[PDB]
Amino acid sequence: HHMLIILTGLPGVGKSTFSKNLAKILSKNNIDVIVLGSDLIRESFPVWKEKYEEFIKKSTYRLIDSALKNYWVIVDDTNYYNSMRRDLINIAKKYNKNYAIIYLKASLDVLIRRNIERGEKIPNEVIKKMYEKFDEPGKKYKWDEPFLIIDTTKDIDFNEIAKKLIEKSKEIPKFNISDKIDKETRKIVSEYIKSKKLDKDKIKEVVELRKEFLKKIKKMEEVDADRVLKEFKDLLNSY
Amino acid sequence: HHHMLIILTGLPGVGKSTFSKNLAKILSKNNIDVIVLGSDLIRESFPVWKEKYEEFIKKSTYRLIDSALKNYWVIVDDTNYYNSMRRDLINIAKKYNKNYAIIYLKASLDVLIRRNIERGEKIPNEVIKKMYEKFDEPGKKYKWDEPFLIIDTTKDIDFNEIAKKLIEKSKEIPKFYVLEENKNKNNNISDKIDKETRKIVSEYIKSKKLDKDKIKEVVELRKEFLKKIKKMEEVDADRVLKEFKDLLNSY
RNA sequence: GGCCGCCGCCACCGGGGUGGUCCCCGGGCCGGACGAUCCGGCGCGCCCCGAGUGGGGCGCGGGGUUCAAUUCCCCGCGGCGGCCGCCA
RNA sequence: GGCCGCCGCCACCGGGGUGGUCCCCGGGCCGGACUAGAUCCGGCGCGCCCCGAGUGGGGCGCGGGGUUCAAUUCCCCGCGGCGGCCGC
Ligand SMILES: Nc1ncnc2c1ncn2[C@@H]1O[C@H](COP(=O)(O)OP(=O)(O)NP(=O)(O)O)[C@@H](O)[C@H]1O
Ligand SMILES: Nc1ncnc2c1ncn2[C@@H]1O[C@H](COP(=O)(O)OP(=O)(O)NP(=O)(O)O)[C@@H](O)[C@H]1O
Ligand SMILES: [Mg+2]
Ligand SMILES: [Mg+2]
Repeated sequence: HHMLIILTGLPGVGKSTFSKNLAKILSKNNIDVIVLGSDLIRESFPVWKEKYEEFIKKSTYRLIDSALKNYWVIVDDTNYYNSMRRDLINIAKKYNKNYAIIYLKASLDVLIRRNIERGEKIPNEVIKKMYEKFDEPGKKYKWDEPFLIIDTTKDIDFNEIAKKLIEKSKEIPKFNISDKIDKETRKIVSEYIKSKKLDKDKIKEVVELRKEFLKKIKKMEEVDADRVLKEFKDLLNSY
Repeated sequence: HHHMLIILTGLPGVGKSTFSKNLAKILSKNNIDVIVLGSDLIRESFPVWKEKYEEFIKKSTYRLIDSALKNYWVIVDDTNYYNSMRRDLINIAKKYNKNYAIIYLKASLDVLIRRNIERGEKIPNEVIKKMYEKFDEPGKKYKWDEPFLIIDTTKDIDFNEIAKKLIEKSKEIPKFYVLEENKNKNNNISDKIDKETRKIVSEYIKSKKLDKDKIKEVVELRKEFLKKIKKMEEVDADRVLKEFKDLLNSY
């Protein structure tokens, strides 16, 4: 069967590169897989503007959503907030597909390094900040626990990852009358105990009086709430 | 004014993507919200190509353009080899009553092969030659397919001029749904007088076997009569038609 | 490219009407008498008279019905919508 | 990361309800009835104590404290399990 693979990690950690390589190995193992991320649409605009984010976010989600109907989808996005990963998981749940969160990690050193090597189009200060605010996968919710944690400073074994993911895709993602009688007879008993201030010994009789009464009732086939309750009220009035 | 759909068309390696980015940049400096979209966005998200992904690719790409045109100028960076493809892109713009301009980019087979080689010949040169050979320039069969601009991408391109021309055109009223404006009509009484005076004129022409000359006077006699009547406020159909019959009788 | 539905082929543009040589409503422009207003008009082609660069005549894809076709009928070309085919 | 919360601590398991000494629902298992069946009847955990020392019977308790005539329920603390919204 097929699944939703959710990457998470800071800008420059290697999400996009890891995505392409993962997809390529999967393709060799005979799987139809597509790589999606908010960046596809975000970079389609010639400049950045806060006001495009809504459309960017909505459109990326529609593509992911429509793609998971027929293909494995690798979501290549920073996904720094747990609520963002929750949102992606809701798509998998909706289609009853399995999902795996893959957390790519790297020291802040490497991150700043790589960011400089890219023209620091994202200011290093913002990178530092994001590293601090990042939501550690699984620290808050079991559903957020990373299927794998990848160290992008060391070599990566895609065949092994593929193998594990393929196995995971084969798992099963699972994700009147009577009570009325009990409820109400309980109310009546409390009403009665109040109106007569019975003693410790006489209340116990009333309790037992109700147990015996209820037990007898669950024996008869035809039972009408209102009529049974009336029978109970008068049983107490003459006891 | 408002926003429009810019449709690019031209063979692989002609420079569509490069032209797209530059045009999008200039438009942006000119205060326009524009996005660049093409089937490649989705096609290259797959690690391999398979003909069965194409339906999805097409469905996905059109949905994006469609939803984006509600809010932004859309530049479509796709080969758009066939007119029916450009037609489908126009129907999106008609769906939202937005202007559109087909921009046709060309270059000699000479440059296309060279550039195709410099790209590792992912597309066999043979295919490039053939595509180039069978390609029908836009506008050769349909008027709605006539390019707004034809750009030689081997020559210098002036993006400010183009941007300028594009902005002007966005400020025009599309000839899409000006075909449903069923109004500016006269009240039933007026139209009833037009219709009836027309039949009376015909009845009269018959009863007196007029010649081409004498008929023209009757026609002008009707024109002058209706003109005068639409100047009065209170008009009774039956009364007016009698006045017209008599006007003809003492002619 | 094929099938079906519908519309255009009256001529500044849009819409509408119509067996009257077109007409109506809104928009545009030109001319004229008087500058608003009012009155006349508007494309293309062929011919003719004129001699000055104007006036007039015939025509508007083909054919039919008819005194008369923009209108009705058959065919041709084109538009729009629907459905199929095409789509390195 | 912030704010908040749900579930269990009634006792085969899971879900639900409930100030009445617990109950309802689904599943499971044990014993009996049953010319493999199904249905019907009875029942189910841990701890300490007692008669018997019989694969038997009875008693009391169910993390601690509080409100109570009565707590599975409600408040507070404890242990174990899990989530929501928002941070965009
Ligand atoms: N596994 C790796 N080891 C070392 N360098 C890497 C590795 N993966 C990627 N890089 C380099 O790190 C830089 C950024 O890689 P990239 O995959 O674009 O990160 P990203 O997380 O997708 N970035 P962003 O899209 O901005 O969040 C480039 O120089 C990559 O070549
Ligand atoms: N105006 C230009 N002058 C010189 N080279 C150009 C020009 N435009 C594009 N190129 C180059 O031609 C090659 C392809 O350009 P590109 O804009 O990607 O063409 P394309 O039509 O988008 N190709 P494709 O996506 O395969 O249909 C690259 O080397 C471009 O830099
Ligand atoms: Mg990336
Ligand atoms: Mg391109």
